[PDB]
Amino acid sequence: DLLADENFLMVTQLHWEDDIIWDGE
Amino acid sequence: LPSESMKVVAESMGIAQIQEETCQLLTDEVSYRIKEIAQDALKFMHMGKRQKLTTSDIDYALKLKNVEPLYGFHAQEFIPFRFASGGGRELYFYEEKEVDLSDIINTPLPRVPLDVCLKAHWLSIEGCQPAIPENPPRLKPRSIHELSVEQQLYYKEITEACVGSCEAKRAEALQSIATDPGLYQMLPRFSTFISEGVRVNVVQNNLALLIYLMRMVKALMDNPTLYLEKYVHELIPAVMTCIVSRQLCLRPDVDNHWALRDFAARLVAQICKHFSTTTNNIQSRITKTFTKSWVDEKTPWTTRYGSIAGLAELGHDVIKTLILPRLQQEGERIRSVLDGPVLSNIDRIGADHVQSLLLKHCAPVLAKLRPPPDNQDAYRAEFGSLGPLLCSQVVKARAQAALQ
Amino acid sequence: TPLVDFLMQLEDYTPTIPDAVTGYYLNRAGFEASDPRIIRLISLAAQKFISDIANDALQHCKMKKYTLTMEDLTPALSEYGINVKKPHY
Amino acid sequence: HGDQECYYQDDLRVLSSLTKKEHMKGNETMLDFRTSKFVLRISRDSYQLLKRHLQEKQNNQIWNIVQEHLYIDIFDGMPRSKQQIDAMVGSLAGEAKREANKSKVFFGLLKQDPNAPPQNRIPLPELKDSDKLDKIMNMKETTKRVRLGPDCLPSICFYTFLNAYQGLTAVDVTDDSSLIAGGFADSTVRVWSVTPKKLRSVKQASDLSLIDKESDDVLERIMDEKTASELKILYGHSGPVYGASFSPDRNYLLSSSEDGTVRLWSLQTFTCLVGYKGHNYPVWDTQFSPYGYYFVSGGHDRVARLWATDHYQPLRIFAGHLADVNCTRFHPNSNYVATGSADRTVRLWDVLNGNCVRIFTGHKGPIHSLTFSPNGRFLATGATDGRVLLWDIGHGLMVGELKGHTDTVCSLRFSRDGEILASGSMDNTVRLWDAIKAFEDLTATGHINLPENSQELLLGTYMTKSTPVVHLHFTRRNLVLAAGAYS
Amino acid sequence: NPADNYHLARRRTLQVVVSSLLTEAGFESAEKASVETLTEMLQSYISEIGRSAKSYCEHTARTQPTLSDIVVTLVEMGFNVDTLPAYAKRSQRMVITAPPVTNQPVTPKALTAGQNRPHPPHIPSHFPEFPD
Amino acid sequence: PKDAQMMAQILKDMGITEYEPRVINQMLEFAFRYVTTILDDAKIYSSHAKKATVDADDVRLAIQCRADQSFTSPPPRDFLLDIARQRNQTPLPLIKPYSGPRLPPDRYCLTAPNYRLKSL
Repeated sequence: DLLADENFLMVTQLHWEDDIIWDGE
Repeated sequence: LPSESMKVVAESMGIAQIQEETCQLLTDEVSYRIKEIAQDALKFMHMGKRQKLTTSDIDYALKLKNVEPLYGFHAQEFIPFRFASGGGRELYFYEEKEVDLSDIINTPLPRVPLDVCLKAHWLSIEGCQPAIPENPPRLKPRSIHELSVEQQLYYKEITEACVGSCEAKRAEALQSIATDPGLYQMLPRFSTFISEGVRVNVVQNNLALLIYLMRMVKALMDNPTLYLEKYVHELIPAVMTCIVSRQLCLRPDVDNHWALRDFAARLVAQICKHFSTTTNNIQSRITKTFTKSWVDEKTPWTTRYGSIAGLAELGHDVIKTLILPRLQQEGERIRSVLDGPVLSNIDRIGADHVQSLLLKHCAPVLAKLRPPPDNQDAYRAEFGSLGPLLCSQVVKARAQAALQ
Repeated sequence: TPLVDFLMQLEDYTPTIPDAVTGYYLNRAGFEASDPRIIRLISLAAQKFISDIANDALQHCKMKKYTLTMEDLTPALSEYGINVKKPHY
Repeated sequence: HGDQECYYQDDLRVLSSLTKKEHMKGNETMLDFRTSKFVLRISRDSYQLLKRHLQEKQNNQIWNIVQEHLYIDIFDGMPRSKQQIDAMVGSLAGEAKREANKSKVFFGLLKQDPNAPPQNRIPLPELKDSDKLDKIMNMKETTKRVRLGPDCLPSICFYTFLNAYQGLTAVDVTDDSSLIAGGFADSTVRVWSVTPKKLRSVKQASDLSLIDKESDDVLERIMDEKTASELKILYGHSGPVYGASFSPDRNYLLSSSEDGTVRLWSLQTFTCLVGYKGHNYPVWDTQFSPYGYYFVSGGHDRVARLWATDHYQPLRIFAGHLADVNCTRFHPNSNYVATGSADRTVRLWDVLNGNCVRIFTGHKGPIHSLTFSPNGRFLATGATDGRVLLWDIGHGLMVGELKGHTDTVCSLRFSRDGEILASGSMDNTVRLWDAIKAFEDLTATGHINLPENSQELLLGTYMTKSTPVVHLHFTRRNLVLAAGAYS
Repeated sequence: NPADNYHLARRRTLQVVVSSLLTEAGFESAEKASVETLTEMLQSYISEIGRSAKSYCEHTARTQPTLSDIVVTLVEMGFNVDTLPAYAKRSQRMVITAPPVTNQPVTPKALTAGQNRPHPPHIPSHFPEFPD
Repeated sequence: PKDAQMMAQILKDMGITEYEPRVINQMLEFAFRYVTTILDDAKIYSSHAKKATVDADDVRLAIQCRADQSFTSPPPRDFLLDIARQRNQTPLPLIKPYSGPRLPPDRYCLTAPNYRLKSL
C-alpha cells in the first residue's frame, strides 16, 4: 500500500512550496 | 407462496378451522396466477424495449387477463372503476403512516421535464467513430511528435485564445478545455504552459495574464475525462502565486480585479483539498504553508491578505479553529496601519480588506456555534472588532436560513 | 337546457383541479384539449365524485370527525358497490 | 426438468406454474401444444436405432406416446456436427420438414427473371404520375450512391431521441430520408421532418373550393402555411404504439398499438383516417407493402392479417404460428410476407392462398427483426439470442450465421446495393456485416455445413452512448441512419 | 432527476388537489395511505373519462369529443350530471397551481462554434455538418 | 418482509432480473385481492351447502368458478384454423383503377363532419 502509484507522484513527494514566488525581485 | 401465510389471511377474515389440504389448495392457485401474470407482464417489458419490468407492466398484464388492475380495492359493480389502473401509491415500508393535510398542499410541485425532441448526430464517419459528446469515449529513424498537426493546431489556437485578446474567443476556448474528451495526451503541454507562464508572468505583475491562466486552470479541472493528479504538483504553486504573492503593478486600484482572481484561486485551492486527496500530503501541506504565512512577521500585506484568503475558504471546521486564538494579532496589525500616517503605500488598503474578510468569516462561525443572544456588547470580549455590525451580519444569515 | 347554460359560464371559474393536470390525464386517454371549458366540466365532475365520498365518509365518522380512516371509507364506498381493500402488508 | 437444454429455461417455468387442469385450460399456448405434433427432424441413420428400441413390446408405451404426440420427419444426409445441429434447432415443433421448404417461391423482383412473379399475380395498384415523378428524383439520388463494400465503410448518422421520457416503442423513416416517425408509450405518434422543410397540412375544404384545378402546381397551392411545424403529434391510440410504417408515396402513416387497432394516419391532413379492428390483442408490428396498397399486421393473437386500406376486414389471415407474431415483413415484390414470431420460427406466407411456403427455424429466442435482401433471394432475421441468421428463399437453408451481438437484435437492414447488412441491438452497437462475402457460395440434404464466418464478415462495431438502436435505415446514397431514444 | 419528474409533476399535483378537496368542509391532517388512495382514484377517474368519451365519439365516427359524448360518458359511470352546476359555484372553491418547468433558463448555452470539412455527394445538405 | 421476499423469488425463478420496486408491491396487492375473493366466495358456497366449516371442496369450487370468469385465454387452435379456412377460401377482389382514396364505407371510417359547440 506504500507501493501504490500515488505515493510516488511528485505532488506527494516534492517542494512546490518553494515554486510559489512571493515578491518577484 | 407459503401456506402458513394463507391461514393467517383466512382466520383474519372470519373463516376459521381450515384444513391443511384446504390451505394448500389456496397457495397453488394464487401462485399460478402470479406466475401467469409475471410471464404475461414480461411480454409488455420485451415490447416496451426497457428490460425493466416496471410497475405499469403488471397493470397491463392484469387488464389483458380481464382482471381489474385495481389494487387494494375491488369494485363489485365495475361501473365506477373499470380496467383503468390507479398506478398504486408511492411506497417505502419506512413511511410515517400519518401526515398533516396542509403539509401536502404547501410543498412545491416537481418540475415537468422537457418534451421529446429529435436531435441527429454521427455515429460513424466513413467507418470511424467521432469523439463528439454524443459518443461514449546506422542512424535511428527520425521520430515524430506524439501530437498530430491538428491536435496541436487545436493547442496553438486554444492557447492563443486563452490569453484573452477577445472575450468570446476566451469563453469558447475555456468551454473547449472544459469538455474536450481527447484533451488527454496534450495535457503535459498545457500544464507546462500554465506553470511556466505564471512564473515569468509574476516577474512583471501582469494581472490579466494571470486571471486568464487561473480561468484556464479552472477549465482544466472540471473536465471529467482527463486524469489530473499526475500534474497535481504544479497546481498548488501556480494558483498561490496570484493569491498571496506581491503585486509588481498597482496594489491599490486593480486589487478589485485581483480579488476576483483571488476568489478563483481560493476556489481552486478548495478543489485541491477536495479532490486528489490521500493521507497527509496535499491539504495538510498547503494548510501548513498558509499558517506559517500567517504567523509570519512583517509579511507583505498583499501576501498577508492572500494568506488570509487562502486560510478562509477552507471550509466549515478549518476557519473556526484557526481564527479563534488569533483574536488579538489581527486587531494589533489594524491599529498599526491606522496610527502610522503613511497613506501612499498599500498597507492601509491591505489592512481594510483583511479586516473585512476576517469579520465576515467570523459572523457565520459565531452564527454557526451558539445562540444569537447578547449581540450588542458581548463581542467586546473579542476586542470589539465587528461587534453590532457582526451581529447584523449574523441576523442577515438567520434571515437567509428562514427563507431556506 | 341548464347544462349548456352552465358550460357557457366557464371561461372564468378556475376549478379546484388545474387544467394542466386534468388535461394531462385526458391527453393520456386520447382526449385532447379542444375547448378549455370542456376540461373544467370534467375537472368538476371528478371533484364532485370525490367530494360525495368524503361527505358520506364523514357521516360514518361522526357515529364513531377529525380523522378520515380506512374503516370510514369502507362503509362509505359499500353503498357505491366498491369494496375498498386494506393494504394488510 | 433438470436434464433439459439451457435454452428451454423460460419454457419450463411456465410449466412449473401449470399443475392443475383448469390452469392449463385457459393458457391457450400449452392447449395448442397438446393438440399439435412436434415435428422432430431426425436422420434415417439414427431413426433405425430409435425404431429398434420402440417397436419391441418391452417398452410399448413410450412408443405409443411418440406415435401419438410426435411427428418424425426423416431426411437423408451425412450426420451434422454438434455445432451444426446447435445452429438449426431451438423452436417448439422444431426443424420443420423438407417437404414444406420445397414449394416454388417467386423470390424475384418485378419490372427477364424466371424467379419473378407476373405483374397480374397479385393485383398491385397503378403507378400514378406523381408516383412516377417520385422515381425520377429517386434515380438522381442513385447517381450519388456510393458502392459500400468492405473498403468504403458507410457513415452512420444517429438520430437520437434526447428526452423521450415517454418510452419510444416504434421508429420508421420514409424511403427518402425526409420524415422520421416515433411511436411512444404515451400513446402518441410524432412525425419529425429531417429535411429543412416544415410539416404542412393541406388547406381546409373552404380554401380548396375557391382555388382552381389542373393549374400544374396544385401540389403546392393546397399546402397550408398557417400550419407548419417541425413536429406533428398524432393522438388516438389508447395504448403504447408498437408498430410504425410509412407508405412509399410519403402519405399514409401506419401505427399499431396495445389496444388492438391498426391506425392509418394521413400525412396531408395529419388526422386519423381508419381504425382497423381485427385483433382484440396487442398488435406488435405493422408494415405497408413496398407498393403501398396492402399492409400486414401481426399481433398477440398468433395470426398476421393482410389488409388493403379499402376494407374494414382483412383479406388474408396467416394463422400457423404457435406464439405471438412479433414481426411482419413484405417481400420486395410484395407477393410474400415473412412473419417472425415468439415460438422461434420465421415463416414465409404467400399472399395468394394464404399458404405457408417456407418455415425457417434455428433461432433460440423470439424473433425481433426481419429484413429482406434487395435481390429478394435472401432474408436476415434477428432474435434475442444475438444471432443474425441469413436464410435462402429459393432453397431455405439460412446459409449464414452472424453471432457478434450480445443482446436482442432489434433492427436489421441491407444496403441499397445489397453490399452491407447493418445490425442494431440492445448492446448499443451498430454492427456492419459483409453481405456479399456472406452469399458468395450461394441440395438433397437440407443443410450446407455453414462455417464460422462471423469474424471475417465483421466490418465494424460502432458502440453507441447508452442508446439502444431501435431503427436502421439506408439512405438512397448509401448513408446509414439510426434512431435510438437515449436512456 | 427529470425522468421520474415526468410522472411526479402531475401526480403530486393531484396530491395537492385531494389535499385541497379534503380541507373544503372537512379534514385536517389526514392519514398518509388515505391520501395516496384517494389520489389514485382521482387519476383513475380522469383516465376513465379519457378512454370512454374517446370511445363514444369514435363510435360515432368522430375524432374529438363534444359535450354530448361526456354527458353520456358520465351517465355510464353513474354521476348525476345535473348536480355539477351547483358544485362549480362554491364559495369554498379553490385553484391548485400547475407544476413548475424544468427548463427555467430555456437558452443558457453559449455553445462551441467549430466548422471544418464538407459533405460527400451521398450525404445531402440537411444532415449535420462534419465535425472539427 | 416475509411475503415480499417470496415475491422476489417468483420473479427470479421466471428470469426477471430487473424490475421496478413498485412491481413487488402490486403483485402482492393482486395476490391479496385474489385470495380475498376466493375465500369470500368460498363461505358463500359453504352457506349454500350449510356447513359451518369452510373445507377444501368449497375452495375447490370457488377457484374453478372464479377461473371460469376471470382468467380467459386467446382462442384455441382448432377455432382459429376453422375461421381461417372459412375466410381464406374467398378469392381476393379486384381493384377499381381510379376510385380515389381507398377507404371502407363511411359508417366504418372515422370521417364525419365532427361538430363542436359554439362559444357564447
